[PDB]
Amino acid sequence: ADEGQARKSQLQRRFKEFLRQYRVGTDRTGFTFKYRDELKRHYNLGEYWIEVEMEDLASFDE
Amino acid sequence: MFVSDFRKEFYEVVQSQRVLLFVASDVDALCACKILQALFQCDHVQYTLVPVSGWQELETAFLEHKEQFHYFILINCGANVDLLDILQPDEDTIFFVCDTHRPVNVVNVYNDTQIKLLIKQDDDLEVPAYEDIFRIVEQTMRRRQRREWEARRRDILFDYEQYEYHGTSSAMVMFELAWMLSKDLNDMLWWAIVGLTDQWVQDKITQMKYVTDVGVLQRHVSRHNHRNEDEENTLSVDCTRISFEYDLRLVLYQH
Repeated sequence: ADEGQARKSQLQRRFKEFLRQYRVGTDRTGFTFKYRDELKRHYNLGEYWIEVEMEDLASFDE
Repeated sequence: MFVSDFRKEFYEVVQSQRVLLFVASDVDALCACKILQALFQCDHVQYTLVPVSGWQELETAFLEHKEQFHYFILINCGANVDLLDILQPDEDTIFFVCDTHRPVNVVNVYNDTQIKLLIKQDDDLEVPAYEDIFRIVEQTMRRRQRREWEARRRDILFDYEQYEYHGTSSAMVMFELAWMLSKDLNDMLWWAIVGLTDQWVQDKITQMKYVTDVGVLQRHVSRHNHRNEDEENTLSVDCTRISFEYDLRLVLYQH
């Protein structure tokens, strides 16, 4: 019960560091923050939805 | 001839010139080029890359460029046949050969002016000695002995040119060169590893030789990637890492 919210406050913090840190592209060309940019560009348009991809989530934190 | 050292005999001659690179079509030769490229774009050496596919196209390519340039480099082509005749070049043109095919043709070995070989001689080579294959009654009495010599030659040829095989990959000779100059990187190490793995994939070398070469390359891999001993937590995740694996023989099972 008391460990429930204490786990959650540690998952809701590792799901947040995924959106905030996941990048694409290599080092030769240049990078791109994939989900911050889509969050911003979908919020400013007034859409309020991102499309997370499960392969990315897997490759960041298994 | 045989190039004794690659620094002061192959590189520092073409360092100030305009070379022309002929390239065969196999993963070994691609990975043997992509290192020489990166070794030329680092010292501002004007080259030119001609992709050939046979002997007819190599001859056609040599037809057109044979007056502008007078340096050449052949990569995985033209070490098992004779060169000074199929191309019929001039005298002041130089050829470098960095091929894997075996055995090296005879005349290409006793021609120390125009066809230099970047082939490390500590491979499985047993080239016959020089005069064994190259040049009144007493006249006939001795020309019969020369006829005996020719008869021995007709046999020792058949002894030497009867089996074809492959030596150390090109992309490992080039990497030895690129390490001598102290200008090696990971990107030039991955191409070495790929140019070696390809021979074993296409089954052109023996398992003994493959494991020997892997044993060689692992020292380099550990020299580069071990320098990150405990700082692997403060190294950029977006920076290539090569690692030694003892892994399955299934093909493409990770995709």
